[PDB]
Amino acid sequence: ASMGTLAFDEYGRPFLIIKDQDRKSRLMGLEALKSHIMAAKAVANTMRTSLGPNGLDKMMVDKDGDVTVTNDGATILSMMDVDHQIAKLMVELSKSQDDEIGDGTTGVVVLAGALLEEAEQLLDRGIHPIRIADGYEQAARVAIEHLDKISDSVLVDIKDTEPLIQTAKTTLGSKVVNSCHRQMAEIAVNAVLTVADMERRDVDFELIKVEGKVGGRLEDTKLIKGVIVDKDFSHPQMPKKVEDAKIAILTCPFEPPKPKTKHKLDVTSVEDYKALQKYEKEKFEEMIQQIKETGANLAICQWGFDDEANHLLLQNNLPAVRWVGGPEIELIAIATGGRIVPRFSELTAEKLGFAGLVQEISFGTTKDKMLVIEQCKNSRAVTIFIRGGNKMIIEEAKRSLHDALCVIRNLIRDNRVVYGGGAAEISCALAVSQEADKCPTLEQYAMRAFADALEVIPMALSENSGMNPIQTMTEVRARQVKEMNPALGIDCLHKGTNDMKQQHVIETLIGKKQQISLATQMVRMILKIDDIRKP
Amino acid sequence: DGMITETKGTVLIKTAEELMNFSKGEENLMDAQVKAIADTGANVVVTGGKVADMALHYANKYNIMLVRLNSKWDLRRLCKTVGATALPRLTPPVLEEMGHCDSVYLSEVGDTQVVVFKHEKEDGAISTIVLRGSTDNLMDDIERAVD
Amino acid sequence: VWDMRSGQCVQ
Amino acid sequence: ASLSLAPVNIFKAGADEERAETARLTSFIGAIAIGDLVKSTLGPKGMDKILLSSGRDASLMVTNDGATILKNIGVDNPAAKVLVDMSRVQDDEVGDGTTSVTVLAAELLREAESLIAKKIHPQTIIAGWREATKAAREALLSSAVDHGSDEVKFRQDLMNIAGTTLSSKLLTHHKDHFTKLAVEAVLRLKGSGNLEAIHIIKKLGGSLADSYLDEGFLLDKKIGVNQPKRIENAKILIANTGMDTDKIKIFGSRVRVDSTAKVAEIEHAEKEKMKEKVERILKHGINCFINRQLIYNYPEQLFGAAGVMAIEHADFAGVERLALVTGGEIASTFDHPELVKLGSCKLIEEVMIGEDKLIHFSGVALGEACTIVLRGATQQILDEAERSLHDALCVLAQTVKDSRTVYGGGCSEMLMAHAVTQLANRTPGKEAVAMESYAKALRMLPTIIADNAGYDSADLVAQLRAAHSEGNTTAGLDMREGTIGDMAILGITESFQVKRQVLLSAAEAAEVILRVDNIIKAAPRK
Amino acid sequence: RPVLVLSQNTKRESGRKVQSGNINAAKTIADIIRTCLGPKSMMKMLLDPMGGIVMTNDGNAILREIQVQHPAAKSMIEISRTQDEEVGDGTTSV
Amino acid sequence: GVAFKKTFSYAGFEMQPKKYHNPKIALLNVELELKAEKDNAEIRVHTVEDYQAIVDAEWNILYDKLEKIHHSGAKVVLSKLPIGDVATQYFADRDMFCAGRVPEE
Amino acid sequence: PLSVFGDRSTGETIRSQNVMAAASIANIVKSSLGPVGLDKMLVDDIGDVTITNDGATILKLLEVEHPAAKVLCEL
Amino acid sequence: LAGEGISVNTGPKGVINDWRRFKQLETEQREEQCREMERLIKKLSM
Amino acid sequence: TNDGATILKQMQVLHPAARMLVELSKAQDIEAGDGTTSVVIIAGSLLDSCTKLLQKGIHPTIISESFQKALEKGIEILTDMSRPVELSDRETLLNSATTSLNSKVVSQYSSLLSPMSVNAVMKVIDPATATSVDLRDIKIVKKLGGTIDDCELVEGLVLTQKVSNSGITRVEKAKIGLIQFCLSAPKTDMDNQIVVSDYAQMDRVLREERAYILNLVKQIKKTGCNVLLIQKSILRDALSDLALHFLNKMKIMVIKDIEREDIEFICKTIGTKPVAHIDQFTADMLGSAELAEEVNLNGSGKLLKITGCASPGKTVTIVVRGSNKLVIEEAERSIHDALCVIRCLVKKRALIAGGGAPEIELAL
Ligand SMILES: Nc1ncnc2c1ncn2[C@@H]1O[C@H](COP(=O)(O)OP(=O)(O)O)[C@@H](O)[C@H]1O
Ligand SMILES: Nc1ncnc2c1ncn2[C@@H]1O[C@H](COP(=O)(O)OP(=O)(O)O)[C@@H](O)[C@H]1O
Ligand SMILES: Nc1ncnc2c1ncn2[C@@H]1O[C@H](COP(=O)(O)OP(=O)(O)O)[C@@H](O)[C@H]1O
Ligand SMILES: [Mg+2]
Ligand SMILES: [Mg+2]
Ligand SMILES: [Mg+2]
Ligand SMILES: [Mg+2]
Repeated sequence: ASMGTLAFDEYGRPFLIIKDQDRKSRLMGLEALKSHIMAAKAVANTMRTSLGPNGLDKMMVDKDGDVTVTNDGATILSMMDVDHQIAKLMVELSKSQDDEIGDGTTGVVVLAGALLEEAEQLLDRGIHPIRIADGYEQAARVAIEHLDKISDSVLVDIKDTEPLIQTAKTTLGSKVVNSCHRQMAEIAVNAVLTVADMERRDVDFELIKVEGKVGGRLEDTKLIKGVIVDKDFSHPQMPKKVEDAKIAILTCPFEPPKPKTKHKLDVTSVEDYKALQKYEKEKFEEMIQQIKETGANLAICQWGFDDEANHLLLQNNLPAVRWVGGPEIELIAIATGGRIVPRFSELTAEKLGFAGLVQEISFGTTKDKMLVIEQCKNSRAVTIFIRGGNKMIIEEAKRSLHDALCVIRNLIRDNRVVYGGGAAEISCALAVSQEADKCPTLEQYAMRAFADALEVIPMALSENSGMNPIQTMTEVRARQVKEMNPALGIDCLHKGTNDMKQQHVIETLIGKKQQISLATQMVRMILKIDDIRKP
Repeated sequence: DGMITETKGTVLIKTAEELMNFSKGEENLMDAQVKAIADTGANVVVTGGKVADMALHYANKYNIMLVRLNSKWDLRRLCKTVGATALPRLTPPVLEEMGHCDSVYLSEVGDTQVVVFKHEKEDGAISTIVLRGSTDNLMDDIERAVD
Repeated sequence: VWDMRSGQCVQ
Repeated sequence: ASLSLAPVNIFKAGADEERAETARLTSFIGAIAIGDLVKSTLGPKGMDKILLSSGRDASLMVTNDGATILKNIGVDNPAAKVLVDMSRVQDDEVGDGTTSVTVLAAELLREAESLIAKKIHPQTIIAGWREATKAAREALLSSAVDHGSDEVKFRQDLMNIAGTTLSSKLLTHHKDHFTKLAVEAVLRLKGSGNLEAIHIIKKLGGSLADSYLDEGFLLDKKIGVNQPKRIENAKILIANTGMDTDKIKIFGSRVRVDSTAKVAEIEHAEKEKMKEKVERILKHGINCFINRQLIYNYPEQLFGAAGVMAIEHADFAGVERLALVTGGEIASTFDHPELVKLGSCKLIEEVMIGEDKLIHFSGVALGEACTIVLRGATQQILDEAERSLHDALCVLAQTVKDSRTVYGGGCSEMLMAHAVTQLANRTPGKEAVAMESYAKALRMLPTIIADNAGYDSADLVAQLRAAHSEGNTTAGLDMREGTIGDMAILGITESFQVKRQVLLSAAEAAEVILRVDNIIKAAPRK
Repeated sequence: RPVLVLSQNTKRESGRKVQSGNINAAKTIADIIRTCLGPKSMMKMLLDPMGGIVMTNDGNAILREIQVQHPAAKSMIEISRTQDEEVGDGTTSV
Repeated sequence: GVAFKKTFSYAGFEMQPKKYHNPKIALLNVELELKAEKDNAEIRVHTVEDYQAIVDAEWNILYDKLEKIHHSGAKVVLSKLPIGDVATQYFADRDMFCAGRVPEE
Repeated sequence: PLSVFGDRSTGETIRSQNVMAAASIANIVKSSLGPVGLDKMLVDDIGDVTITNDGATILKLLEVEHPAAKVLCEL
Repeated sequence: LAGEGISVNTGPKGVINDWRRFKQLETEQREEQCREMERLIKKLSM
Repeated sequence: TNDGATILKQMQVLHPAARMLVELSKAQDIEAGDGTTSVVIIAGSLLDSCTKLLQKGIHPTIISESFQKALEKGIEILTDMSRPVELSDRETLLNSATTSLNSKVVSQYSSLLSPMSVNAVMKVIDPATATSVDLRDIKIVKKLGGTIDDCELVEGLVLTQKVSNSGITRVEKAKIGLIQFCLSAPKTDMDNQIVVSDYAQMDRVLREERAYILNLVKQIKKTGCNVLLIQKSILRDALSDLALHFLNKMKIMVIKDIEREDIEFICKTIGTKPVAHIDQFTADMLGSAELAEEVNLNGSGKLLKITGCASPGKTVTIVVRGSNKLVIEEAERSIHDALCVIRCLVKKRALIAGGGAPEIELAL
């Protein structure tokens, strides 16, 4: 069942077809499908334990020994060192879900694993895999239509952020920041809403600078309606706090000008040397005077500067910073409402950015100094400063906040939501099963397999919360059938009720639709593969 | 492209005016050269070397077809076919050095893009046989038979 | 690393 | 089916994966090993460890600091790495509490292992620990006492805090003198948190009791050749100029002439420019000149002929410290002498410390920069003394920034543990068991403190628990004889910030490690 | 690892090449003793593997001391032996 | 029409508006950034006035190219060659759009 | 899955292998059929020669490995 | 470093295929070395 | 070697306790300079006693506290046993130096090295007010050849650099000057190039360079300087061929490649103010000396000694000579031990008996 076709002749002479055909394996027919299904099942069963509020974290170690404790499914699978090609396909599935939506990167893996598990027993009964894929696609269309039917709209206005805060809380519940849950959700909602082109357009994440510094406490995480900079004032004797600052943003180093072209300046006499020295001194004084003429109280440079400029700035009561990064320059000028000026001669009063407070922040006994610019008038750029007891919690909070921001961005794109906790999955499974009964017999099996694979998310939630999966799932489904209420889900937090609408477990419709679509397409693609030719 | 000194080229700038006018002067010279070439009626220019960006821009401005041939044998064979002389500099061609061809066009045969210098007359210095086939080895055998 | 004038790592 | 126990192989060569019970076992073993390694260095009777390096240097390091111990060890258990990073971050935030936070996290994880063995879901343990941490934080905050108003009471509190911090370290032999030294050094900062302004100079030879805080400042640089070696009523000019073959910053410039006479004239012009630079510096009316960069032979000769000290190569820290201690301004241009403030001090001279000569500043004007000389019998003793003094200075700076203080000697731990037990006694479910385990770890901390001293720890902890439940909220361990006593009367106090950070960081790291059910290792490079 | 019908060391060849090889081997055997026929024949020196020396111009005596690998030459040597045993003369001629 | 990925924007790019209702597109094969005028070019001066004049000449060359592009009436600027940060900020100040290093196809 | 210590061939692969072995055995002796057939030289790597036309003798002398070819030889 | 009683358990039964694959070649060499032992150094010196 | 600190440093001990003992010897050498062997013996014996103390069930903290109490009592006892000493008592200083030198390899030569060490310490300090001795003011030069009996205390300056000038090896009533610039072709800090566009410019350049060098040498000579020490120069030739030829022609001894680290010592020794530009080179900055000559060490090398000066300010030089390198190194280590003993006597003016008397009294 390998080595291609090992015959070597019909007569006795050499029979060589493919280069190095004696060191190449090959899997054909149903055996390849069984291997792929088993591999995907293993990956999905590994990943399903990190699902829901009661899900447990996974603790990755890379090839350099660095430790990354995380719950993000896409992050977990990305750092996994797999060799099987189907495992790589599942990792890419998670990456696709993270790219398009940013949330639900774990549910897709579990859904694909359940779909392939059902397809295994369907193939065991003699159904062609393409028939299974077609049935899965039909059931996915039915489920997507049902999700659109049972969807609910929310108000995305800035005045009423309660639905947005509830959605962000639902997203963050599974993450470790559920201790600061409400604060993290509120700051994520405010960060997204501040930097967002409000006519239902995109949200640019380059306007959100998520920065984390160790120390402090997780509750100290805050949203700064401005820019926080990892630099400090150039001269140590400059004041540490500037109020009502008028910031001048420059990309010209405070050095005497230098032409780009290959140039030689010839000195031919003592008079020429004196003229050159005087020229340098007057250029320093002239650039400082030009900066001070606009009335700016603070200067920010990108390329650094030398000692004479430093002492002139200190002597003229002009605090300044140097070597600010280009992205940081852009963010500062966006937040302060000022323009970026490439040389001192182009500096005017109208190009100065205004900031209410510019301060230098200390971090205990660590010698590190970081600059913060805030209290702007109408700043269109925000930064998130995360504090924690170790770098692992900093990274985990970073990815959790990214998930929350992505969820609110999806809410910006579309305002339709569905109620999680497995309620949407149970309702979709019920709709799929109902549609199967009104269908010819052959694809009924594929449709019912799709429904059973959909019904794995509530079972995983029940198992992770300690409840009996089958009993709880059956009771919830029976209650959903009895009274028309697709919001009944799995009470993971044991609040006493199954009504997710009353429990405020809210998820975006786009997220569920993308989950189902991606899982269906990848299950079809995996099912269609029947030959493996590893070297 | 504009020819350069064979020994060593160095642009010496001593005033701001020269620096501000050098690129404009080069562009004007290239434009004048290409326009002088085009004013002779030459609507196709074939070169054996590289094509500068400004030269290509000004050839496209005056609606001139450009074809580049790396091999010097190909250039000589094209000169024999059309009846042109390989000029050593970028001067406009004299009445006798400008070859004439009945049709020059870009075409795709199968999956390959080709440039055809087609003569409508049933004569010429050089003739070409285009060989089609389903196998490279088969066409090589057909080429041997043609030889 | 870089900028010996200030004696700090820049960029 | 598992990722590793499957008929198909899904991993690269060398990749590993540990499921629920195996991963929990590895994490708990690593955490307990780290906790048992770092402990026995805790409390007044804690001992030191020797850290032999396996590298080419093979540097020797004896220390009592938990963060130092955890930093310089080869750790491969990832949970142990988490605890090590916790200790490092705790050291960065505040000077003290690394051993306490590491031991607290280890005890919490041991209790978590016991609870898991008792068939309790880890999420229940985490929720119980969250509630317990909230209760303990509230109790510790309520127990805080502030003495920032009264100056003499605050000085007494600072002295007590420095003594408590230095009790465990090697400096406990001369704790009284070292406490006075550290308190004076911190108070000389005039409220600034700049710990870099306090320079520690380690000179071999002499007893540890020979260490002192200089009344002025000490520099480890050299004076020029012909310049004076002693200046009275010095006028200090701190600079950051080149003064080393000072060249015009037009890097495209060059000298292109047609005779050597022109080259000689240009060289004379260069020397004249340097002379004019020195004259402009001298026009300020100074007696001593400190430059961050090097000073070459020509300006040194000019200063010597002018009778002005020229100290060179005082790095950024040096010039900053001189500016803080004398009040001068770090200048780089001298076209406005009247806009530059000049530092001042009563006397500058050269002092003999051991076998090295240092520049001594006496009668400094501002004095907001301390220099401390450490004398020890061995280099290891000097390093440990420097680390202990740094811990004391960090804790004192934190206390100056935030004046709230809490009682030590196990009083705070037992108080928060009593609060946690009170909350657990009125809570239904297994969360009560989890919170009881949290309180048990909190009790275990002073239990380890007493174990390190050899006393009857069980009886002492029982007495402490009885006293804290009865209402005696200031009862703590009296390590002098091995009984319990009043921490307020005895005078064992700690910064509230340090204790709160220890508690919160330990609980957070325990929660982080406890949430893990699977460890996946990628194939290493080696 | 490999699966074969016949053994690994089993080598088979057939066609005009086999006939050419057989005839060439026979011609070589004939050429070995071609010059040892007639009253003017010249003797040959044979070195035994045991160290002995055979100096003769008889066809069978020469051929029986030659070790060959080609089976056609083995057949020709057996022919020489048969002629020597049956009649005792005409060994080179056959 | 045509669509392609964003190509390494420089500082100040986020200031440029990202939607136009009837833009004119300036398709260019031009390097719009400060650089040496030519590979073999060399500047020889002997006076600081000429030094300043040369620096101003380089800046004026760049701004002359940018001003010609602006006066062309275009609102979207596409260049095969890289567009520098100075040109990016110049176009941002005029509510223009720039995108350099666009693939040739 | 099976965890059996050996190789496994299933379906068209093993059938094609069996047919290949049978065809090889047939082609061994196909050239020695009928009056215009010709004999074969067999050498046993020791110097013993067996000139034969009998199919049974040829198939008996040869050492064979594949089971189907062995079946034909015993036939 | 605890848990020295590993009790590898499930490990072998999923890898005995490769273990026996190596063991077969090990034994195959082993007959050769054991056979050559009775001559190579059994009485070479004496 | 017999020095305990050197013995412990040279051998690579691996046990941490041994490393701490090595550090202890280093600290004793820094603070005292003598007793580097006794301190390690004392520490080892204390720890050996600690062994049996621990075996009796005594906590290490109690042992440490009791050891501290015993140390305080011992300090009191030793202070009570000692007697005051005055720096004007030369016989006591000689006795201390001889006692320090008894255990070293130079014990038969102690009659020469004890007064030498006492004088070397005394000349570089002020007996009225000095509270410490800077041993870097005493320069020790190790010259191979001869016997330890040839060790000499030089009052002036001894230079190992050879004289570049040939034919002038003895100057009487010398006027030594330090040069920190270069006597070579003119060269600015900025990149300098001389462009020749005519045939006359070649000889013009040569003539102008010669004139510049000649003017430099003439300005140097006009101040009466007859011995010139040139600082070591890199990136520029310190002494050109023309400069050396002119200086020889005008009867000036030239010694170049003077190390930068020795400039302060030379200035303190011969009273010469260094000059970094020819503009400031005046006769005021010259250091007058009685004699500056180069001597030959009986074929074992050459030395330049400047003995006798107008301002011999707090500096002496000791020339150490011996048959082989090992004995020379041990002799200079022993001389350093003697100097450190006198330095200790200068620091704390207290003398105590030796030969094991303090330890027996302490034990009792
Ligand atoms: N408060 C809650 N109550 C019940 N179910 C929840 C709650 N929060 C999240 N869930 C469920 O947990 C599932 C997993 O969500 P989460 O782990 O946050 O991200 P992912 O979908 O990537 O795993 C979701 O499908 C959701 O239905
Ligand atoms: N004199 C003392 N009496 C009782 N307990 C003390 C005393 N000094 C310190 N401690 C206790 O020792 C514990 C550990 O302190 P230490 O080991 O010095 O630093 P760290 O807090 O980093 O472990 C503190 O929690 C403190 O309560
Ligand atoms: N002439 C002497 N007679 C008796 N004892 C001596 C004499 N000289 C030195 N000692 C003793 O020998 C001991 C060791 O001295 P030495 O070996 O010179 O240096 P260290 O103390 O470093 O070993 C000293 O304690 C001293 O008391
Ligand atoms: Mg989620
Ligand atoms: Mg402490
Ligand atoms: Mg015959
Ligand atoms: Mg001695």
